[PDB]
Amino acid sequence: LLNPKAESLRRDAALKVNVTSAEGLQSVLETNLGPKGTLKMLVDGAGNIKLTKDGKVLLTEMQIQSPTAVLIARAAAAQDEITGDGTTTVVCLVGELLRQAHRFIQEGVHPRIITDGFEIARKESMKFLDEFKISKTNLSNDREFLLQVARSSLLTKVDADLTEVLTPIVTDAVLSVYDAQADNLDLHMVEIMQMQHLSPKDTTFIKGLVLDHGGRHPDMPTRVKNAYVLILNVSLEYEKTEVNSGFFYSSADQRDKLAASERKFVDAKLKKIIDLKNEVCGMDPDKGFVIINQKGIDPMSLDVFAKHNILALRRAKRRNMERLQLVTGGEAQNSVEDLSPQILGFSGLVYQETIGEEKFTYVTENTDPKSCTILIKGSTHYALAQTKDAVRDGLRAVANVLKDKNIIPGAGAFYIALSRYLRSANMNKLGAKGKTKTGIEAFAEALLVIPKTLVKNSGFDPLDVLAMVEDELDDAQDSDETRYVGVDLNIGDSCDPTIEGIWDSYRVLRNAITGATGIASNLLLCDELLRAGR
Amino acid sequence: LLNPKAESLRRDAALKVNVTSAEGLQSVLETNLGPKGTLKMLVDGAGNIKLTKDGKVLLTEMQIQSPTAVLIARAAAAQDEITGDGTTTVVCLVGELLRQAHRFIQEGVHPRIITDGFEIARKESMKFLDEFKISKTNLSNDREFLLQVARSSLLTKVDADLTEVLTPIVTDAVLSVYDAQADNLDLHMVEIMQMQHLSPKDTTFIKGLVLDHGGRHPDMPTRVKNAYVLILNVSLEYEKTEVNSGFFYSSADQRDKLAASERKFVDAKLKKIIDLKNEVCGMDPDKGFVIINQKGIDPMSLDVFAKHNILALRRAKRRNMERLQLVTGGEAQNSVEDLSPQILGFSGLVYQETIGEEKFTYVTENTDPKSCTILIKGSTHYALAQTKDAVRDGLRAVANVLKDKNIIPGAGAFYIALSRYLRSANMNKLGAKGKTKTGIEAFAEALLVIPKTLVKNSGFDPLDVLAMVEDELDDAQDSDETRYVGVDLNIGDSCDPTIEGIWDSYRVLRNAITGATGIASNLLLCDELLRAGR
Amino acid sequence: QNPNAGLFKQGYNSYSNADGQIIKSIAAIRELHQMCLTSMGPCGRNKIIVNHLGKIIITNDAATMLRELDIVHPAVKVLVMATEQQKIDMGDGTNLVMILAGELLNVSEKLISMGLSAVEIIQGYNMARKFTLKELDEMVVGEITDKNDKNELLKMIKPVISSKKYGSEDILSELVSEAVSHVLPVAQQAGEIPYFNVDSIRVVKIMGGSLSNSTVIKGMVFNREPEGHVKSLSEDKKHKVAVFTCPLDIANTETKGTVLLHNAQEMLDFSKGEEKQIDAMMKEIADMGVECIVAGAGVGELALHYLNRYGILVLKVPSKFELRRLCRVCGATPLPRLGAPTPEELGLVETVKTMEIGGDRVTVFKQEQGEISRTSTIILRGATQNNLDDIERAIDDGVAAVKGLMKPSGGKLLPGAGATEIELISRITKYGERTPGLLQLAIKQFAVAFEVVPRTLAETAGLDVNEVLPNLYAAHNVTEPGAVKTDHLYKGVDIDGESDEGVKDIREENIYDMLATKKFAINVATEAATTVLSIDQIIMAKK
Repeated sequence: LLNPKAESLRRDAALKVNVTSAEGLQSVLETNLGPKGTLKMLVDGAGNIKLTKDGKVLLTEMQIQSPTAVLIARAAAAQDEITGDGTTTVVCLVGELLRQAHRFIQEGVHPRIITDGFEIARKESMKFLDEFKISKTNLSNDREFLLQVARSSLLTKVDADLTEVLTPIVTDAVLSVYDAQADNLDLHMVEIMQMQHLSPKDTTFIKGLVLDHGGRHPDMPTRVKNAYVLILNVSLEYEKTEVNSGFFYSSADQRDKLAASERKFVDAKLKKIIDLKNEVCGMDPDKGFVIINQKGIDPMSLDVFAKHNILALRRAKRRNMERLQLVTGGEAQNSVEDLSPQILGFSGLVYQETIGEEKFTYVTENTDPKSCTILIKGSTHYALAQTKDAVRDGLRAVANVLKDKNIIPGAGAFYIALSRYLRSANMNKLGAKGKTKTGIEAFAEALLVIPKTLVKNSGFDPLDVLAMVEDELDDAQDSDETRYVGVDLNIGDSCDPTIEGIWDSYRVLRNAITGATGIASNLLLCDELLRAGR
Repeated sequence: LLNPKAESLRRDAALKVNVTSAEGLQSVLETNLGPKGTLKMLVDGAGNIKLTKDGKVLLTEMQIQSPTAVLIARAAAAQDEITGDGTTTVVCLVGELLRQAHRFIQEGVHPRIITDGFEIARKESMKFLDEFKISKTNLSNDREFLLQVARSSLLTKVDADLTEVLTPIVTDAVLSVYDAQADNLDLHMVEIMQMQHLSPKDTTFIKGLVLDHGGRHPDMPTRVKNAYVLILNVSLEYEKTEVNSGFFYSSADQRDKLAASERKFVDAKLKKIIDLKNEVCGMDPDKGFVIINQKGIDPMSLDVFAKHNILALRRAKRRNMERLQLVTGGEAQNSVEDLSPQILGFSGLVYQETIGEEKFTYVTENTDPKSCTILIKGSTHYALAQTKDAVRDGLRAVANVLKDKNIIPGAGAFYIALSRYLRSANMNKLGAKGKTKTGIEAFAEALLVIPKTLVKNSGFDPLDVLAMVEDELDDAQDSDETRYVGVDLNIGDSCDPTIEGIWDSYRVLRNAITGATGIASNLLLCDELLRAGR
Repeated sequence: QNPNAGLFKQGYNSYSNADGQIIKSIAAIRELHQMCLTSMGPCGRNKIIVNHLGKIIITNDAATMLRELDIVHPAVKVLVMATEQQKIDMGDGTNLVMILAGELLNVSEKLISMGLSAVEIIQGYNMARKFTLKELDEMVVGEITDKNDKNELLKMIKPVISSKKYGSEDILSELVSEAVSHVLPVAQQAGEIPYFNVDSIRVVKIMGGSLSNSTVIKGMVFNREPEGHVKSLSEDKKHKVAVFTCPLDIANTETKGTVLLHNAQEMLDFSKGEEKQIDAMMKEIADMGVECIVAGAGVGELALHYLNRYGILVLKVPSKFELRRLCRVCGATPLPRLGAPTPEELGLVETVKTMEIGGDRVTVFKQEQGEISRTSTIILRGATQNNLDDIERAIDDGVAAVKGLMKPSGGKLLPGAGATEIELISRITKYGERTPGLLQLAIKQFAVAFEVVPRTLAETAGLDVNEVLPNLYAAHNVTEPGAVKTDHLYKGVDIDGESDEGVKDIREENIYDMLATKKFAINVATEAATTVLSIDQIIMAKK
């Protein structure tokens, strides 16, 4: 049963390849899990080395011919768009679930019964999912609990020293953008900017917006406190005639007169701008005037604006002009003829942080900015790439906490309890089927991979901690009270995940159990592999 | 770390090879396990064919290069020296116990906890062994139950058609040599002799002793209802003078005179033998006289003995002459001069079965023979070897029932119950250790190999038949009573092993659990495999 | 670099059941099965066997072939020893047990590829074998009354000669049945004493002539010459014969008696001594009334000369096996010594003469209606010694076939030439539908396995296989107004030699096989077929 230029793997031989295909992808990603995970290198082929612990960036940068890992990577990409966290968690659940299933495949169990046992246990897992979850209050004074959610998304990908740096940055970034009510939150209002020349531990949060081009003149004020803002669209630099012409000077001084006469049209608008500062808080302290003007400005106007102590910006990004319009409040002024003091906005202290090569102007201390900025600092591109992965996944982690009022404790508390749940429930219930008991038991034993590999990457004996946690759960059930138990990676014993502050999102775990079950199910449904047309 | 001519397997890969080598022997010998198993054939290279399902008889005839299977072959050798049956069962228990431990070895569990968990489970197995065992009455009227023990022994080594033939033969063989009033029995009293040129279904039981050399003369009696037996050491054939002499005859008639004068010494003893028949019960009906005489008999005496209708045997084995002292009771007569009617013994029907190539003499129907004979018939050599292996294993299996008053129900009743017991006991007890739970659970799951193998050779679904037994055990446990459950290989459902008549010896299962645990533990205790001179 | 799994034993070769050895074992047996497919039947083929001693022979019988072939492979050795099991207890069925057990394995492969367990395959044949052996008891048509008539022997011997030597069937039937009737005594209602020994019929063959010149005589026939000057005895009945174990020469002393020579005077006395003593010994022996001396040992020169003057026929028989059968005829007994021919030790024979057979003269031993003989001899004549030797093998199997008629229900018969085969197939399918369970798959394949015998006879005869098969089915499948299907069960596989069409009735040519041979062949072949399926692995090791 063959034709030329074809390959076929049939009669359970495809199952041994597909399960091994999952064991190969699992062992690679088994190294990095939780805060004890590992760092990997990704070569794009252009010579740029990128170090990241995020499974989202890993699966996209690597090319795998194995079709089993392709479906895992494609399904994890859907999980990365929905959950945004726990990419490795999904892979570890799929691989181990196929390993426990492959042992029953060698026993002669049909894969449909194995997949049916996973779907029945998944429906019972969703019932325990709603029972085990903890309902968190909607109060926005919960920052203490947000400090626990932050450490969950931070400690994983960082040395834990950048955690204390990024903890006040991420937590203040979400609550500043989020108004107090139930409405929504916008992650686009938080800008992510990267800079060099300074250590990553000095990364700071920017309440306002950050920009590159500053006022160029030695005498311009560096620090201006509580100044009015002007958004100006008109070019203050030298202009030329729209039609071809020339300047013919009879005398040497006439050459400067013709140049001053052409700039007089721009100088006429320049006089109307400086009269606005003389009209409003010219000599008044704690008040100033700033020119964010979008188009270019010649050095002659920069010298005039410096004598007035006016900060003058030129060649500003078009997107930032609309963003600074909402942050500062001042409307965009196309023509100076319509310039009025009521159009001017208001901002707080504007101070230029000037390194050797570059100058940084800060818009911060705004009345109603409604836009934040996270400025990522690093000496090399390694710290800039690793921090950007922690910021993007850190903001989306807290974002799912305000959108979903339900939260679940982490540290394997959900996986160990549910595995013990299906073990004791299926024996008491016995309402599924006799042959389904294999699929249910394999699914319950496969979910132990996360708490086993989490402490395995920590170095502690997994058999010891899983025994102490199981004994503590049995002692908790004998005392007849609710006790949440989780693994402690630093000490190696058990602990309380609610006290330790380790929490897992509800939407992440809801799509992880349902997603990993659907991934491994479709892989067991493949009896034969076929390669044709090649 | 090496010197010339050395090979060493050091790390955990060494133990993986020893287990895998033991897993290879398991797959070979699991096919012949149970009455539904397969019959293996052996060839010594010289053209000898041997058909046996016994584990040791196979292992002793095969040469194994694998060092792990050699220890199993040495362990199976000690099982036959003690139990005599179940050598294949021990192999299936050792291999699967290593496979179930291999899963935990890959988890990083040290083999000491694995071996210590087997010893703790072995002690609990012995505690369950005393509670699960059944005490059988010493009464010898239990033949109805012995018919069930015979089937348990026979159905394994035969097609089940020879079972109905060998069941009355083996059962009558043990009880006939079994002494009354709870004494012991001697299996040496039952003689096993093979013959050719008849079908194996014609195998019959011989209550007395059978002799090879029969009386040669056409007028010898076919059957004698009752006869007086004479055991004689005196030669009845032509002899020579004790001192050197010669016969010089002038005529042919003188030569007959010298020949008759020399035979006259034998004829004088011949007249005392034939007159002794008329001396005691000569004219009495249902009386006869038989000559088993050891030394040769000339055809001249055979013609005289034929006229008297006396069966004359010659050239008898010296060992068989001593057996007739116990079977018949007649004393050995060294000299005819001292011959007396008190020396002769009494026997029942003696009939010579005449086959063209072979003549048979039956000493049967004796007052106190105290020796049996099993005559095995077959056309070929392998038909005699397979039946002889079933008789030797059948006589010892029934002998262990009378010697050991304790009995255990078969059909996996001890294996399935102990596997379910140890799993539920360790959870309620919890008196071993937390890490020992792996070794205890691995042993309980390793006890399922026998009931899964019996249905594997039968072809039935092992998962379906096991769930039906677990449902019956759970229903019997909830009903609060004692119900022994076993797997029915013919129908495929469960069965009561007490009603179906499938019984296993107590000594077989006592040394099997202890023997398989000690050997499998010693294999796990191996740290390094050293090879010298290879 | 590439490892190897499955072999841990001493670098040997052992096929696991997962590798499909049972399918491979059947394939190896299928090579031997095709050898017997061209053997069975009168249209079968002959195979030339070149011995390692430089002797070229040709024979139809496969049991002789298996003895000339060196059998090693274990799956083949089972049927070879099963063929020897067919060779004992009967003289026919050598090609029956080989083809039958070979096809039982052929149809077993279709069940193995289906996934049916080999144990469930063996269990299916064991249940179907008991259904067949029980039905064959009711499928019997006639039964031999053991009348021992010549015409009754022609009915049994005629089909036995077929499938071995064809065209000589009717000619050899009158020759074999005549010699058997001479050994068979006249008795009825006596089953206690067995009779009809195979060695009681001797077969001698001389080159020349044809089968038309072959005759049947009552007595033993010896190829040795009449050493004495008397070629033949008279026509007077009851001549006395003395069988001597001691050679004919001067008698010796039972103690020592070693001849020694010292001086030439003793040598002259040794010649005259042996001259007077032998003349005195041969005299007194001939004076006892014995006219024929059969010497089992050598005969001296002077001892032969003196018996020629007394008219004593001297015939030497060095073979002790022929002297034993000579005692059952003449009645004489061998004497270990010489010089005392006791008349009670002497026998009687009517005619001892020398006849020319095929151009060579041989001295025979015979009788006419007196001093009854338990041993007969068939004298065969033919031009080709090769084919004439194969005639002797067909007669010996015909004598063993008559030995198949005895007390253990041997007289029962069944129609042959595929007549019983096709009928038995429809009767087993009747058992298949009535027996519920998975056995239906094994029972039906058990009946299909019996289609090899009728297809074999049609294939070797040049007939069209596609045409003969439905003619066999349509003949045994009829619609009758009742439970018993009546007139004609006699439709067989027709071996024509003629032109036109169809099958024939067994009653026409009276060609059938006895029930004793067919019932024993099926039981052994099925047990041998279920035996091969019992071995899923073989292991060879150093003894």
